[PDB]
Amino acid sequence: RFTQALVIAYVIGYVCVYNKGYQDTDTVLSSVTTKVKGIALTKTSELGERIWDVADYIIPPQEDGSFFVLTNMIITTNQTQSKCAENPTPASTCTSHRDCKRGFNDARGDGVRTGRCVSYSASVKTCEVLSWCPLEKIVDPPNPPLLADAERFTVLIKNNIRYPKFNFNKRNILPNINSSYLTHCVFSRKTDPDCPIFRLGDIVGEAEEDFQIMAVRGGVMGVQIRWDCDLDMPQSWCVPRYTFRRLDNKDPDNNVAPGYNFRFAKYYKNSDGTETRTLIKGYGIRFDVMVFGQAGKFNIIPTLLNIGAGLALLGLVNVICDWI
Amino acid sequence: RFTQALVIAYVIGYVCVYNKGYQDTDTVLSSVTTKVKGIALTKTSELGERIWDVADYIIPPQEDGSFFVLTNMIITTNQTQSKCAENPTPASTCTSHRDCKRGFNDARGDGVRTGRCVSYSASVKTCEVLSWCPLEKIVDPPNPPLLADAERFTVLIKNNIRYPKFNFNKRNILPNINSSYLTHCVFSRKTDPDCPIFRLGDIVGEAEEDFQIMAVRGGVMGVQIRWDCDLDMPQSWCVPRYTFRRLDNKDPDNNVAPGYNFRFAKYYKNSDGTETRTLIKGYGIRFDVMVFGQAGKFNIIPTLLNIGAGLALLGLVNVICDWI
Amino acid sequence: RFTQALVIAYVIGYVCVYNKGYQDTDTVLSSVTTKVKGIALTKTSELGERIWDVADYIIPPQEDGSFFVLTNMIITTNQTQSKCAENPTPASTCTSHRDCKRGFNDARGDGVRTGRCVSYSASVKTCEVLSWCPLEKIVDPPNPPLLADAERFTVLIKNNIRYPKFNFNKRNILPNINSSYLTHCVFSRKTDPDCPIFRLGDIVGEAEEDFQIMAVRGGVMGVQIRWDCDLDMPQSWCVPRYTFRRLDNKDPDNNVAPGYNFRFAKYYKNSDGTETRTLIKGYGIRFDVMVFGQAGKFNIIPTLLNIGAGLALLGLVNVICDWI
Ligand SMILES: *[C@@H]1O[C@H](CO)[C@@H](O[C@@H]2O[C@H](CO)[C@@H](O[C@@H]3O[C@H](CO[C@H]4O[C@H](CO)[C@@H](O)[C@H](O)[C@@H]4O)[C@@H](O)[C@H](O[C@H]4O[C@H](CO)[C@@H](O)[C@H](O[C@H]5O[C@H](CO)[C@@H](O)[C@H](O)[C@@H]5O)[C@@H]4O)[C@@H]3O)[C@H](O)[C@H]2NC(C)=O)[C@H](O)[C@H]1NC(C)=O
Ligand SMILES: *[C@@H]1O[C@H](CO)[C@@H](O[C@@H]2O[C@H](CO)[C@@H](O[C@@H]3O[C@H](CO[C@H]4O[C@H](CO)[C@@H](O)[C@H](O)[C@@H]4O)[C@@H](O)[C@H](O[C@H]4O[C@H](CO)[C@@H](O)[C@H](O[C@H]5O[C@H](CO)[C@@H](O)[C@H](O)[C@@H]5O)[C@@H]4O)[C@@H]3O)[C@H](O)[C@H]2NC(C)=O)[C@H](O)[C@H]1NC(C)=O
Ligand SMILES: *[C@@H]1O[C@H](CO)[C@@H](O[C@@H]2O[C@H](CO)[C@@H](O[C@@H]3O[C@H](CO[C@H]4O[C@H](CO)[C@@H](O)[C@H](O)[C@@H]4O)[C@@H](O)[C@H](O[C@H]4O[C@H](CO)[C@@H](O)[C@H](O[C@H]5O[C@H](CO)[C@@H](O)[C@H](O)[C@@H]5O)[C@@H]4O)[C@@H]3O)[C@H](O)[C@H]2NC(C)=O)[C@H](O)[C@H]1NC(C)=O
Ligand SMILES: Nc1ccn([C@@H]2O[C@H](COP(=O)(O)OP(=O)(O)OP(=O)(O)O)[C@@H](O)[C@H]2O)c(=O)n1
Ligand SMILES: Nc1ccn([C@@H]2O[C@H](COP(=O)(O)OP(=O)(O)OP(=O)(O)O)[C@@H](O)[C@H]2O)c(=O)n1
Ligand SMILES: Nc1ccn([C@@H]2O[C@H](COP(=O)(O)OP(=O)(O)OP(=O)(O)O)[C@@H](O)[C@H]2O)c(=O)n1
Ligand SMILES: *[C@@H]1O[C@H](CO)[C@@H](O)[C@H](O)[C@H]1NC(C)=O
Ligand SMILES: *[C@@H]1O[C@H](CO)[C@@H](O)[C@H](O)[C@H]1NC(C)=O
Ligand SMILES: *[C@@H]1O[C@H](CO)[C@@H](O)[C@H](O)[C@H]1NC(C)=O
Repeated sequence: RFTQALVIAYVIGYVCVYNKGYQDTDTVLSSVTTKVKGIALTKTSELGERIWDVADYIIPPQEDGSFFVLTNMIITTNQTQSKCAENPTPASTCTSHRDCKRGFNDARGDGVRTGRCVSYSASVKTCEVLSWCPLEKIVDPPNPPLLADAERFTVLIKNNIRYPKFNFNKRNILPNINSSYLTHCVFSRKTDPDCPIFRLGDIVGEAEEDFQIMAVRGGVMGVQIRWDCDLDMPQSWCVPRYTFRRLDNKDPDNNVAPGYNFRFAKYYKNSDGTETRTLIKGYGIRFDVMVFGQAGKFNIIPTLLNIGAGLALLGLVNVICDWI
Repeated sequence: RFTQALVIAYVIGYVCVYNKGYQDTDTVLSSVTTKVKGIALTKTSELGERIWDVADYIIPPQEDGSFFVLTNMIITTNQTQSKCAENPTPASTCTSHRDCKRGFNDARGDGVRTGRCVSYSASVKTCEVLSWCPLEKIVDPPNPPLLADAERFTVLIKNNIRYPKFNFNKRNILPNINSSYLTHCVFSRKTDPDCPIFRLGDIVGEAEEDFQIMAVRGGVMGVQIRWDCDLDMPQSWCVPRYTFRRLDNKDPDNNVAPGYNFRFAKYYKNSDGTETRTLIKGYGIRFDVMVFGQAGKFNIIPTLLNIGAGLALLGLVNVICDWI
Repeated sequence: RFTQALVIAYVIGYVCVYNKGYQDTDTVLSSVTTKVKGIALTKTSELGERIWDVADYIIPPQEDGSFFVLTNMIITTNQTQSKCAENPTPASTCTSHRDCKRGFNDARGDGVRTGRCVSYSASVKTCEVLSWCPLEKIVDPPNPPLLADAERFTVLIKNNIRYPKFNFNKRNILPNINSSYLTHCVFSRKTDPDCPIFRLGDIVGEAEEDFQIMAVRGGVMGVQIRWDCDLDMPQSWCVPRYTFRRLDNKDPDNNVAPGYNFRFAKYYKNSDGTETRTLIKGYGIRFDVMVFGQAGKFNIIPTLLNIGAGLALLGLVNVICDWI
């Protein structure tokens, strides 16, 4: 009786009202494109004073729902295919030419051995390798990071979503928005929530991380765009909701393999027409854009069905009162 | 009685026959690779007459189940790290050197201020910035699009699918197909449905869009490959089905942030051995290849189970006739 | 009675114990980054002796949960925008200048026709096209593959997973691992299962494929990282499990469109400051990193619920004994 009343207020309140069992349900199809904007300034020894724009710091220039911003670098310039001393390690160091077998090439060595034992320094000797030479120096990445200015960059996240079942199509560039707004706006929770242009700093900040620490060794940042919509409500809700979360760094007590980095090169022909190359070991933050969402709308079918499934339990309450 | 007959013809006709409840069900594992083929010809002022092949128009040259074809460009050549006037805006324009604070660098400005107010034109003056100079001119992208010839390009979409539960493996390159066929064929609904090489024009066309309009500002095109298979039927069905849909452009009344474009650069060392750079703001169509599918096959287990679940409702019909 | 005992030992043994119906269930959120390491050596006619490092063989240098390693190439150097004979085909060959309509450009031709019929050889004549010239020669890719040394490369697969429902975060770089270990280790089943650095050779090998065959025409390799965890057990299990599978090559009887390859270019300005280009048709193996997993943990709610659903069937056994 109070059991009846409980499970009857349950198959209406819980499952019909609260769990939206009067609704058909579809899940989102999404597409995103991104654009980063900004300049960073570096002074190092020696490129002189250097500026990095979007075509300098986004590697590759286009990905599907992901973007990588360069933050720190170690740059080795004027490399050519030639011979040089390996960088000194237990594995590399040597006393005589005998220590170095010609042709020996192991995954963690600087190249293919000549092999000759040659001076790496005044003090140390090392196997001579055929490689892109000079080798990249062995150093920690700059702190503060070279590309620190990246914190002030902005990224337009453009997102088209569709809900096939409902013939529903929307963009995260909302109808109350227009071109001029995008000429100025930068997303803020308080004053500009509808601006789909985010300061990178703000993204990692809102995830409770510090851009200028992260930009040293790099990392991975998630951007979740959630479109959860009641289409029984007007089409004016069904707006996306952004949340930001740092994706790497699972056991932060660890100094083991921190951050994100990769090597890439730029190639040139010099005077003689022999390839010379610039190698960059870049650190940066990969930004993963992930889109989710579910749209309900009223249909009688799952309502009836859910009610039918509801009475089956609601009566079996009073049935199991006796049936034990 | 007619209620019985109705819900009994239901647990056979609806759920056992029509809804394939006699079947185990697995979902597809897929892998795709793509290849674009074609040349486009441009004449502009002034590169001279120029040809663009696959290595020119596909950025980057390889992605996982996505490919981007360049369609329109704005090209700024001979850039060097140097000083120049910002492009004139409310934000950039100035009267005195005082208007420009040295070092000021905002995300939407052309570079880092010197700062000096310098002539942009006869009429206007603008903050001098340290940047890649000259700056990209401010213009609309060419209509007709530079790379219009891209409409005639072809793309081989190669797709390997597998169904783990059924030990089932197939390719969208069908057994009735062979090498010569691929030497000539281009996919058509009527004469060549089994040719997995598609004219780009035909893809966007079949989605009811116009290539030569889209190629102006760019866009995103979906290609859905659906493998839905009854493996009780011979392995000769279980063929993929292609449908094409334009992914961006949710509220087409909008002039706000239309299409798809990105900036990318090519780098050179000049005589003096100082980096000079070509910058392209490219527009194009990203093609997203999306693969789905479900394979059923006969198993007794879910058949029995579904029947058992069927009688429970079929009898409870006659039970709720009285039980109200 | 033995029916009762059977279906009661079933709703405990099968569904409560074996199917873990006492458990809440969440599925994995994952992020991966990768790093390839190694040098390959080539001798060909004629680049001289050549070394390929990570920045040479990984195209593009960064992808999201995928990496492509170059294995074989066909390299055409010193290309310029200029006129040359098309490569001889039924489509290309000709007798008179009339055979070649100026401006004719079809997707499978080498360029835009001048059109002039010009000597391709002593024996054959072919339409002159405006193209990047000389054209890439028509040949099979080298066997053995140029980049065979790639078999010995290593790849660090770094994987961060999270389970939102359980506030659970882990990395595939396990707590019992540290920096030095990564300085030396290479994953083996027997001696080094916890080393997340894999020899490429071993990956394709363990999938029962032969690296030096695959590296000729290229291919697609899957790497599945499965995190399936009982969090009722200590956090010390909940380790990932790696399995490797070749993704392409569905109907291996086929010589039709085998492997994986793409064209890409490197651009240079020569003396005169006219663009010259190197074109590579590269073959290689794309490595797809795919992460899955499910975590259960004890909650009373689905336990009670499952038991309630269990008695409904357990009694209806004895009910349908009579009710037929
Ligand atoms: C293009 O799209 C834009 C974004 O949707 C539009 O901007 C929006 O425009 C409306 C008005 O056009 C803004 O409305 C607000 O109204 C409040 C009260 O206004 C009242 O003032 C009158 C005085 O004469 C009075 O008679 C009436 O009562 C009238 O209604 C204002 O107080 C309010 O100002 C502030 O409001 C928010 C703070 O809570 C904040 O969102 C606003 O931020 C905006 O301005 C600052 C700079 O001024 C920037 O930092 C932001 O980037 C942003 O532009 C502001 O601080 C405001 O006037 C509404 O705020 C505004 N939305 C935003 C966020 O801009 C444009 O109208 C569209 N343009 C065209 C051509 O249609
Ligand atoms: C490699 O793989 C290819 C694709 O599967 C194969 O091509 C297929 O080959 C068969 C025959 O080998 C084609 O069969 C069709 O048969 C019809 C009737 O043929 C009859 O003709 C005889 C006359 O002597 C008669 O005795 C018999 O009755 C015999 O059966 C033909 O009418 C038909 O022609 C048209 O059929 C379709 C139109 O509805 C259309 O698909 C065809 O398109 C093809 O041809 C045009 C150019 O001619 C191209 O635009 C297309 O690209 C395509 O090649 C054609 O218009 C046809 O002969 C079957 O059509 C064909 N499939 C396709 C699509 O090519 C090759 O046989 C394989 N090669 C090898 C070495 O095995
Ligand atoms: C950083 O992280 C590393 C990986 O977790 C750690 O390495 C691990 O360290 C422990 C010991 O520190 C290794 O433990 C094993 O213990 C066995 C028995 O040891 C016994 O020997 C004593 C003799 O005085 C005796 O008193 C005690 O009974 C003592 O317990 C050893 O037999 C065993 O050797 C072999 O064990 C495995 C074979 O079944 C195999 O995994 C090992 O491989 C390792 O060594 C070879 C080269 O020697 C390499 O090819 C591998 O790459 C690997 O390094 C070995 O063959 C071993 O000592 C445990 O094996 C080891 N794990 C691995 C895989 O290295 C480091 O300790 C951490 N470093 C720091 C600073 O903490
Ligand atoms: N294929 C690979 C990739 C990584 N490493 C090693 O794995 C450890 C951590 O990876 P990572 O953080 O990426 O190394 P880095 O600090 O960037 O150093 P390295 O320049 O050697 O990659 C390093 O000792 C690195 O040398 C390796 O030996 N084999
Ligand atoms: N990080 C970004 C990216 C975009 N934009 C602005 O967002 C608007 C629309 O984006 P998009 O269509 O990509 O701009 P474009 O027409 O290509 O112009 P722009 O060259 O400035 O990117 C433009 O006013 C653009 O300048 C911005 O201010 N901040
Ligand atoms: N857009 C495309 C892509 C592929 N092909 C043709 O499809 C067949 C097989 O594809 P693939 O294995 O990638 O060709 P390749 O052997 O690499 O030859 P090609 O250099 O012509 O691409 C070849 O005859 C290729 O020329 C084509 O005509 N149109
Ligand atoms: C480039 O390398 C050469 C030797 O290969 C060396 O002499 C010189 O330092 C480098 N040139 C420049 C531009 O510094
Ligand atoms: C490149 O820039 C210089 C000045 O930096 C200018 O004199 C010239 O127009 C450019 N050279 C070419 C190739 O046009
Ligand atoms: C580059 O091409 C020119 C003609 O365009 C040719 O003379 C020469 O073989 C090439 N130069 C080199 C570096 O071999």
